Amino acid sequence: INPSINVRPPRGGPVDTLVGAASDNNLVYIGDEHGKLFIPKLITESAAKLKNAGVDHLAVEFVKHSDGAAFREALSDGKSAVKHFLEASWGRHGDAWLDKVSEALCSAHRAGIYVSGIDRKMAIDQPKTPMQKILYMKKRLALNVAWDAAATREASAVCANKSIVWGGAGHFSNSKTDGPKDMRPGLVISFDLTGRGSSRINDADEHSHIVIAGEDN
Ligand SMILES: [Cl-]
Ligand SMILES: [Cl-]
Ligand SMILES: [Cl-]
Ligand SMILES: [Cl-]
Ligand SMILES: [K+]
Repeated sequence: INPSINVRPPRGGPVDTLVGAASDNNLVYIGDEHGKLFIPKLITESAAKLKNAGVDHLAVEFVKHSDGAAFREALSDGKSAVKHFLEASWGRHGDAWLDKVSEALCSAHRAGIYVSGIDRKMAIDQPKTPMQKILYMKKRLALNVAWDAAATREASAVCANKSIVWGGAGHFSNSKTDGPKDMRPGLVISFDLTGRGSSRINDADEHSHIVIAGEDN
């Protein structure tokens, strides 16, 4: 694997593992499972420690890069403003989850982390047939190159030491060797919400480097 991706065996707890992964890498990808409360809660609890570890930038799928100005206004108005701003595109995945996502963005912001958007508009119909489901995901993954360009631009705009990119885990598959396709090499995190396993290095597949054990809703 790319020597810039440093894979350290998880340091116990969920917070300790995430901070340790950011401490060991200039770029970490958090593979989101939309609707799962554990992931945004984890980021909220890690915000201050991540900042201290050198994380100055958090680039998120939930905001379109083109809406940066409007989002920064919401981020200052507070959690309630961020939720209303994200609802149009992201409320579909649950009120509680959208609330926790908003809390995580706010907690990162007030911890001194620059929060910016990576997403780009792209309309696709709901997939019903087997082939539509496949084409839909392939089309979505075509945005990786643009997600990466937006995350790069905004990291540089604030001279970030380390950055985290937070987006749908499907975009970070087959990332073991060189990180996500059409994106910069980085440590990719996935989540095991079965409550069985523990945080670990991923050996089942090459869709992430480490798996953080969490709780399902
Ligand atoms: Cl844009
Ligand atoms: Cl608040
Ligand atoms: Cl089609
Ligand atoms: Cl997706
Ligand atoms: K890559």
